[PDB]
Amino acid sequence: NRSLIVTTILEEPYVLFKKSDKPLYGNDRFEGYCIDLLRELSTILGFTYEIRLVEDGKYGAQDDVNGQWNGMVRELIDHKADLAVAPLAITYVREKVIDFSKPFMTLGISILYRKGTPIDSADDLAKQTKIEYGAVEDGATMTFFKRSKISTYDKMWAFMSSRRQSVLVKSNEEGIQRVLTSDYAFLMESTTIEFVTQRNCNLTQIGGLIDSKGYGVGTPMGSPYRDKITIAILQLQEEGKLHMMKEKWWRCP
Amino acid sequence: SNRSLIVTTILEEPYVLFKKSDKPLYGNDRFEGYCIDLLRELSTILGFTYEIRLVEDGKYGAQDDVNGQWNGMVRELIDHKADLAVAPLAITYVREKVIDFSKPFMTLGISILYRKGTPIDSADDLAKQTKIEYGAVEDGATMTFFKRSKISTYDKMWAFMSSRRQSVLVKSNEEGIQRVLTSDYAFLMESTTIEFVTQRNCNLTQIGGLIDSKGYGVGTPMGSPYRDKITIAILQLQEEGKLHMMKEKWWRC
Ligand SMILES: N[C@@H](CCC(=O)O)C(=O)O
Ligand SMILES: N[C@@H](CCC(=O)O)C(=O)O
Ligand SMILES: [Cl-]
Ligand SMILES: [Cl-]
Ligand SMILES: [Cl-]
Ligand code: NA
Ligand code: NA
Repeated sequence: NRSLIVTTILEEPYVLFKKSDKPLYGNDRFEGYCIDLLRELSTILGFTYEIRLVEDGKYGAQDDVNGQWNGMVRELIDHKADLAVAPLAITYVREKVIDFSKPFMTLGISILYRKGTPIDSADDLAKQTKIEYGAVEDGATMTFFKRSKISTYDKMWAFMSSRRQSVLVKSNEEGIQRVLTSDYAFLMESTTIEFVTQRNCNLTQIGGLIDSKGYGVGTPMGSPYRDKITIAILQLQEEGKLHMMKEKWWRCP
Repeated sequence: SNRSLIVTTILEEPYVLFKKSDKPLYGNDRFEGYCIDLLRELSTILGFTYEIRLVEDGKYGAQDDVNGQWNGMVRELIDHKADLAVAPLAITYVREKVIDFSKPFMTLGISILYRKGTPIDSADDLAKQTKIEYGAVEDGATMTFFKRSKISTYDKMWAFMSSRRQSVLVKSNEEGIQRVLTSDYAFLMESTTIEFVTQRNCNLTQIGGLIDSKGYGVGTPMGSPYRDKITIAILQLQEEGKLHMMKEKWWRC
């Protein structure tokens, strides 16, 4: 009978606080693609839930000196949440410590920048320093760069790391703002870029996808919900409901 | 020494092919392709040996309406006649209920292969007419998608395909391509395979976009301990750029 605890994070258009003059409470506070997803999962699998924003405001990465995780990943490891329903990338290092459903969305890292310039790829950024570039701190993009042995991406990480106090940000919204107000390119997931460039006609994706990954629902390692949620996602996909949800939340001359 | 794993697969270019050789080849040495390269990488990461066997009935796998029984590679896993299926095997709702899959090594969707020079632009345009026949591989995921779909366009299409099945359902993608080339016929084909085919025959084209979204995964019997191990190995390979390199090698008008 117990309601599942669902950790999440604010990220447009996946999870947002509803706009209202009327003060809102509990789950009624939230809306977005991942909220619609959670509701559909709850009806298919027959559970109730309580949404809680991850307290540290992080997606999750491992501390390279003490070995501890943070963010939603740590919430799951510690059994403080039953599910993480968010744009949470399924990654090699995370799958070793938590479980994930199969993906509800597929994406890759790409670049958000202003229009009208000769920059066309990550290699173009890597070879210069006048245009600064960075990523969300303690997320999957940062971790990809931090771990990569690929020359272009390892050069980019050395720059990000050197300039971390300025170029690593706490949210995608902070990264967008840096693009809009300084000479800065943001390494951003492509699904989110698609949302942002439809609303900011002076911004564009630069190049293609650097990698390929999916977003999945996170569970603690060994949870029986993991496979059940995979099957429900696959149902939702085939019925057309994921595509409908994407259209709803994603909607220039 | 540990028992070698029996790996079921199916001939499908450029995933799995017999090598061209004037010299007679034996055993695993007979085969090449994207999935063969994937299998080799998995074997070194996970430390197993293996024996490749072509699925005996020549099918991917679907469930019989009357007797409830599966066929193809899905059935070989259900019956423990193979340890793994390493092939372009779509992860689907109905299959995940009876076998296990790794997370995807490639993402794709159903689309349409047809000859160039047509006003037909979508599945809707095909469904509304009958002069141009259309169909799919018998007993695979595309056929099953149409047979199960409650979406109007696709249910209309399935009624036509089912009526005409002895003529429009084929036993391989190869046979579907030949029907496109030798009659007034459009083939419902997975997008990654369309990409391969249209790069080598400049008379053919994709029509419309993707009708759905799915992944290819390594199949295992339900409950297999290899499932999650192979997911982790695939995520490592992705991270490192090796899946991308393999796709470029095998897909390189
Ligand atoms: N979605 C990412 C955060 C954003 C990013 O890293 O670009 C994650 O799951 O960590
Ligand atoms: N790859 C498909 C077969 C081809 C198709 O159905 O289009 C399967 O896993 O069934
Ligand atoms: Cl580049
Ligand atoms: Cl899985
Ligand atoms: Cl054309
Ligand atoms: Na895991
Ligand atoms: Na399964």
